[PDB]
Amino acid sequence: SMNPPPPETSNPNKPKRQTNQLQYLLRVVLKTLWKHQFAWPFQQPVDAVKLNLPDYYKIIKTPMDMGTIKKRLENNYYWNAQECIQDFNTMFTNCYIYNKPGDDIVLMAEALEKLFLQKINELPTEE
Ligand SMILES: COc1ccc2c(c1)C(c1ccc(Cl)cc1)=N[C@@H](CC(=O)N1CCC(N(C)C)CC1)c1nnc(C)n1-2
Repeated sequence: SMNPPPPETSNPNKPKRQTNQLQYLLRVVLKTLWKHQFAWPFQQPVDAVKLNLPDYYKIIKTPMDMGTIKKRLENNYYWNAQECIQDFNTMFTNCYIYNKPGDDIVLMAEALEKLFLQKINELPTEE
């Protein structure tokens, strides 16, 4: 029933880059999803205490959210685009694992995921 520490957004030991693909993930992909009418449940870690979800972190062992992704992109946490794409996919999958088909929160995740897929289809070739 308590909240865990949030995912890591800072680790000096971890080697970093700023590739053209990572810049597209911030300027196009994250920005498009963040401004959407359905973004709000996904803009910060799940607060299992205030939402009264005492089983959330029993079921979900790899939590992820767009607040964490935004910080990772803005503070240059990643080496490559695949690491960041994996974080978005983990966020959607967690929502579908915890909830039921047709729930409001699932419809919201599906709308954001459709846009994610349309933008990643045009990921530029790495320069
Ligand atoms: C800050 O508010 C949040 C954050 C994360 C959420 C949720 C809400 C919203 C939420 C629900 C409806 C609408 Cl319209 C919008 C959101 N859902 C939660 C899930 C949720 O509360 N329950 C209600 C109680 C249920 N019993 C235990 C069976 C489980 C599902 C959630 N799941 N992933 C994320 C992200 N989320």
